[PDB]
Amino acid sequence: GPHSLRYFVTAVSRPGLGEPRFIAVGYVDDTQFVRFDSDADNPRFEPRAPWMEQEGPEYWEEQTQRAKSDEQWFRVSLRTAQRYYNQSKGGSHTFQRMFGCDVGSDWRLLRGYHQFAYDGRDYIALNEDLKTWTAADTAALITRRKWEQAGDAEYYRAYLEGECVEWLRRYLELGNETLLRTDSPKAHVTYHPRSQVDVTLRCWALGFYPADITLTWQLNGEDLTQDMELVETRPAGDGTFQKWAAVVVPLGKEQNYTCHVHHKGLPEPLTLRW
Amino acid sequence: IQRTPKIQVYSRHPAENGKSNFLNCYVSGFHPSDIEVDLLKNGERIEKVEHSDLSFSKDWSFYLLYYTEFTPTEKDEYACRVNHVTLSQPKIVKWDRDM
Amino acid sequence: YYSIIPHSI
Repeated sequence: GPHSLRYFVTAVSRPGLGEPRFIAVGYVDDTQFVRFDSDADNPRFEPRAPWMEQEGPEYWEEQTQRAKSDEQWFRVSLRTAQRYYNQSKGGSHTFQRMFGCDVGSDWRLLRGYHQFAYDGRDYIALNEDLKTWTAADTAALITRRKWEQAGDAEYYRAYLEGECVEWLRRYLELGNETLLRTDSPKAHVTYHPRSQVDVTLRCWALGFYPADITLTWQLNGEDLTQDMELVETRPAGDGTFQKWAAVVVPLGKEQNYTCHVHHKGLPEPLTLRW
Repeated sequence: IQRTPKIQVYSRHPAENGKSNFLNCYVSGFHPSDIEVDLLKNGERIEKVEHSDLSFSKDWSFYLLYYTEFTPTEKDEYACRVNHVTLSQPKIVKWDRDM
Repeated sequence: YYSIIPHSI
């Protein structure tokens, strides 16, 4: 099966309150496994999955140094963006980075990522070719020229093709017990009364891993979604996920509606009725 | 520039009275990152609440899970209270054992 | 494995 290593890094300026917030979290697939948090008691790169607790001090020390390096350059980047956009020094702004790698069953690289956002909007992204950049506006075009001239894509490509993939394999061995699992959804339809003409049918999917899932309602074979309510997939807190989808259906014709569930752990999809 | 949080309040396991469990408040899809989240028992702020490390989605919007260990009863009422720059006042979402 | 950015935007 395919797998992903991803880091999500957030810096937030807080003028008049002190130095920016800086937090980095790392995920293997849908499982978080590390963090660095500037606002912690003793900010340090540290495990957030039990199968990471056996890595030695050299791992945490080197990773801590790398996070602290980024903390410094995110501070600089926040100031530079403020200058690029000619913004007040008084307001709070956000700078985000996501990077990492997707690998296929053969565990070679399917896609490498290095992309950035300013105040929650695309700023600059390394393209799938790991050679060129997509700039989101003319400020980011300035960055693009600087990073092209500096040869940044080659630097990142070397990480993405080598280190990123090789450490992803190590993580997948360290967590072989829990990371390679597939928990199929336990699904059911629940009835609740609504109107006097209509009724709510809620299709539940529970306890599944990975998070990717498809829930759809259909009425006698075709499809329903333009008023079907569909909540975001949510963590249970125990490493599994939950989701539901509901339709309003007039009374007596509940039998007419089916919920369909698609998930990796389901050889064939589920068709469910109340 | 601004995204309002989606709020969901729910238990980790299906809820049985007298049995230990975890009460969750999942807040997602919001921007900027500052946000106030409390879990309430009968309207009162719960102290022993933990939360996940700030992370974000493909569209750069943030998500957080707040959670607390609880033993539900028939009479005890739980909710999540959220405030964010996008909300004119705190939003209180009640825990409903079924929705 | 975390990897750094080399400079500013």
